[PDB]
Amino acid sequence: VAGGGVALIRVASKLADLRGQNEDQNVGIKVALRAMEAPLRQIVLNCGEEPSVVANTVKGGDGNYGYNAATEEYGNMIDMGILDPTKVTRSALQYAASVAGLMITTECMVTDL
Amino acid sequence: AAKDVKFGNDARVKMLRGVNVLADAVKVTLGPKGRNVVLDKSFGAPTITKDGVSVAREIELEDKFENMGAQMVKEVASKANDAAGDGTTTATVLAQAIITEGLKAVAAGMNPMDLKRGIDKAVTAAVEELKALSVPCSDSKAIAQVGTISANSDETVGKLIAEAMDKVGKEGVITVEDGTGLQDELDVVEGMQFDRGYLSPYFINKPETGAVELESPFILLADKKISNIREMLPVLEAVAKAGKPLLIIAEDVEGEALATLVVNTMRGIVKVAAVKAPGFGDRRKAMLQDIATLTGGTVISEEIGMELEKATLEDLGQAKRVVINKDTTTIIDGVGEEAAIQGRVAQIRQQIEEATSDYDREKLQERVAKLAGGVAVIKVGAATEVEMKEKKARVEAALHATRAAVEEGVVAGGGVALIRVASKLADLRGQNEDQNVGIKVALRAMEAPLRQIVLNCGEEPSVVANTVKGGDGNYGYNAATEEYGNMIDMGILDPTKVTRSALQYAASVAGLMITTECMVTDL
Amino acid sequence: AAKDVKFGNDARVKMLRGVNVLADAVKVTLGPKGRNVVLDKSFGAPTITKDGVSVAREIELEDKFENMGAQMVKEVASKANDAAGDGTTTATVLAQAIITEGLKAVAAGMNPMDLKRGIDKAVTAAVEELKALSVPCSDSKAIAQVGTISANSDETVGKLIAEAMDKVGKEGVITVEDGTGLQDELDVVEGMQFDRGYLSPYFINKPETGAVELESPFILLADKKISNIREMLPVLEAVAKAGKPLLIIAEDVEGEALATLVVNTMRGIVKVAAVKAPGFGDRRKAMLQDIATLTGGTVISEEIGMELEKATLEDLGQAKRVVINKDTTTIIDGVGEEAAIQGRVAQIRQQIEEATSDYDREKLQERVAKLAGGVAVIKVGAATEVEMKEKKARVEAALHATRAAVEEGVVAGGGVALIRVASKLADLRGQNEDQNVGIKVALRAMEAPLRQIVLNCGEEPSVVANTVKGGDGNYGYNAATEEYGNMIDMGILDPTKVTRSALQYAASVAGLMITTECMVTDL
Repeated sequence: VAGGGVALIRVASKLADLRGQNEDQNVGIKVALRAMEAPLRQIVLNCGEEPSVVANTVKGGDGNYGYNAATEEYGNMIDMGILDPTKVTRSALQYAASVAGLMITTECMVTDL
Repeated sequence: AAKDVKFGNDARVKMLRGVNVLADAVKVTLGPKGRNVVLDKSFGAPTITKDGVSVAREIELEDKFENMGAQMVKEVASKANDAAGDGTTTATVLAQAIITEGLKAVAAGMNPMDLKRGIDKAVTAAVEELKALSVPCSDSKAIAQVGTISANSDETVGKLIAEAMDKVGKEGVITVEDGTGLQDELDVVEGMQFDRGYLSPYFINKPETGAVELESPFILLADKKISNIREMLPVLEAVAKAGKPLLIIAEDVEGEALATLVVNTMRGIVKVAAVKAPGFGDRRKAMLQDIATLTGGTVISEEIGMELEKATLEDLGQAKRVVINKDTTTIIDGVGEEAAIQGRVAQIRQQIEEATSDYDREKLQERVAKLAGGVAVIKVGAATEVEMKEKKARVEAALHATRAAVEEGVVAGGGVALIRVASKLADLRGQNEDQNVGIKVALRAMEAPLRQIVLNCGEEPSVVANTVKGGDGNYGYNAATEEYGNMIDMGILDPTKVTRSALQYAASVAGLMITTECMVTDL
Repeated sequence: AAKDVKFGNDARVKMLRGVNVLADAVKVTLGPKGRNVVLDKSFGAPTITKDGVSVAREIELEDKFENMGAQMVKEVASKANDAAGDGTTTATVLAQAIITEGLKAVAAGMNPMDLKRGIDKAVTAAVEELKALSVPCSDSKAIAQVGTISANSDETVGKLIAEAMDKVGKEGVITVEDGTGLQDELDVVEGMQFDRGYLSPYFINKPETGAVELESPFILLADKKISNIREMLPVLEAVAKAGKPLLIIAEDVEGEALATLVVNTMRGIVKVAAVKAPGFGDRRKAMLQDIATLTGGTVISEEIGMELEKATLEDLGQAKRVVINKDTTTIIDGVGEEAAIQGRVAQIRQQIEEATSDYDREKLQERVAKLAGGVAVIKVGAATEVEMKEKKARVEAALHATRAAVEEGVVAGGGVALIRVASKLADLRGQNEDQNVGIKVALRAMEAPLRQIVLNCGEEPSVVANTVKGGDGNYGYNAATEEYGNMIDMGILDPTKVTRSALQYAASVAGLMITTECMVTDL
């Protein structure tokens, strides 16, 4: 899939109408879709560029349109050879959501004095 | 003590800390969504305010060095408000910005003198750019538009200003007074104004604005230098008997016995203010005459053998009111003799006709302009004393904003003009790389005001700044409505003079501070 | 200075702590089952009280920041009592509630400005709701019912109020004095009242109520601004010779020499009080005339060449008694000339007939109303001096409660009206989510008073509140009898004006405090 974090951004945009059983579930859905932009934003931030501007521009186009952080030029991620195995992207997302889900609910904590 | 002395980076971190406290306290009030600041008072309940100038006035730090940093920025930034009637908080925000990044570069090993040359260059060009971006404000339509904008969109205040300015000239002297009822009043009166402020700041009267008002004062004109009270006591006694305040216009009042007593002693018994006579040399004498005839009083000159010891009340002139400030004295209603005043104006008018040089003619007509010009008095009327007092404040504010506007124009407000001119100067360079980072330091600092304003809005300042910069002309962000658009059309603007003064003064201290290697203070 | 400066959440926790001390101390006294509070006195034995206003007056904290928080809420909440004659403790309880939850949201990252907008909206709608829930109190039957209710169900007090109001109008000036025996007395007397309080709080006389009473004082009318004692000494001497106190009604008294001596010096030698002349502009002069004729004295105007230096006793007016407070002066029995007073009233009556505008007519008749209106004096009689003094207090209280009632109606007391209007506003929303939590913050805060009241009853506040909210109309909980029912029928009500003022002022400080980013105080 397109690298540079664009695959997850395209996926997130396709899920804009996804809803759950209640408002709290809807917030959870939004939390996840928002986190899906984080990878592209951090890549840009590490470049010394502005995350929101680049994110906004990538979301503006579609398909394999993305930001090439090496050359700091927009273009077709596939044509520029910036690809990620679908397997690593999928795994990164599932393990992140898995541990995040666990953490979320902590009623009480117990530890050694 | 014995002193404590600091050098280089040590003195650097100290000043930066003192500046950050001052700037951080003051800048919270910036913008339409500015936050409040609570200033404790021993006098009673704390004061909740959004007036950045009031906050700054209260800032004093414990550490002697840090306090020096804060007092430096406070002194220069205050000059902006004095000059353009506004600009102090923006000056502080900019100063903090230039100083923060300047010192970082200095600490990175860059040459302080170069960095300052760069900062200075960027400011020179930027001021040129602001001048270009400015929109003139001359016609009465414009004058009124600016006036109402300043009076929070009050069509009546704009009208008042425009009317007063039309009836007395755009550069004429206009005062604002309490109304006698519901209707506003405007009347040109026999008066004058000269660039001479109070000799002692301790002369400040009820007007919290840093001025002094004197109702029906006795004007004392003496071209002598009064250093001792002895030869003036008789006059003071007579004035005291009249219960009326006194205005002393002398060559100069020395703080030996006169200014000493006049201040330290007259803290309630009498109301006495002192100012220097206008001009110097022979002109000083001539002008005093103009003032004398205008107020109907006579000047005491040792040349003629005049003795202040014998100065009776009839020698003293009088005016309905007199307002003195940091660097100006305005005689609002001289009790002079109409014909006498007209006689002098004519006498000087003749002198101008028989002048033998440009310099003579110029100064001669500047004098007739003062006498023959008069003062336009605005009387703010309203339905209730509260409304009247509130509107009056608005008129005073709008009047200053407008005068500044007629002088140098108007520019996109909301911190947009500064971020605009900065986006243009992206290719500016200097004699060398240090000078270059100096230039960049200033340019980035020019974005501080808008970013602060957007910060108080709970919005992302780097996003709005990025957007405003990408635009062109007077296109900016309206923090009031929180929408982008044409700042001028949206009626969001500042007199080009305040934005200019703010930037220049801010760069001034920032430069001095960046090129300071040693600080000395008591232990 | 050297100052101590705090920003954001640091200043937040500080103010919250100062507010919690003040509110928790004062709120223990809330409701029929309110607890006592012991206030130490160096003067002797401690005072045991349930008067929340007295407790608040004693609250000062050691920490400069926390004390700022407490003094802020105290200042605003006190305005409620001043405005509606009650509401201070409720104002404090509400303020604490809004501030507590508001700051939590702020600390949670919500936008302070939005939160305040939300709070402000809920209060606007809520006040509308209270206005709707209100029951008018105009007919003498109603006036008496409210009066007795306020006088702890004393039919006689209600009668007195209703009688006085009927004999002088519902918005007429009514005073309460000691009786001459067993029977109550009521007599309208030549008098007047204007909205002008004492210039210096240090003028407070024996009346612990924060007022000043002057028996047979000499009224001094001068439209000049008296800043120095010099030109007034002769008068003061003459007044002193008379042994009678003095009331100075001038344009304004400046704290240079006059107000300085009048207070700092006259701490026992004489009884002098000073207040500003009513109105401004030309009206200020006219009104002074009314007061002059009313008291039989003459006004000293520089315009006419009047000199205070020559102001003899015959120029001074006189009245049987004068009562001045924070923002009002009441001339109880002017020694004026009946015919003269009638002459003026007629003269002004004529002016009204020949008025050329609504504004002129309005103000003109406001003046005749004052002169032709008079003062209704209630003389509280009883069997014993103790009873007389106790009943008198009740009459004074009931009088204020009733006046507030005629002005804006009455609503379910016991903290039920606020919890009522709140239950209605459950669907209210704003421009955004922050604004929404702002709205919720206010609505939840509206339950604080009732919950406190029920807390002091040893009952479960969340159960009672839940029940009262589930009901409708004036259905609530009677904490006296500890049973539910119709508050109005149970005679448990508050003037809609106090509930309104309490909520508005409470939301005012809560808003300011929630949008405060920096606090400055001396180290």
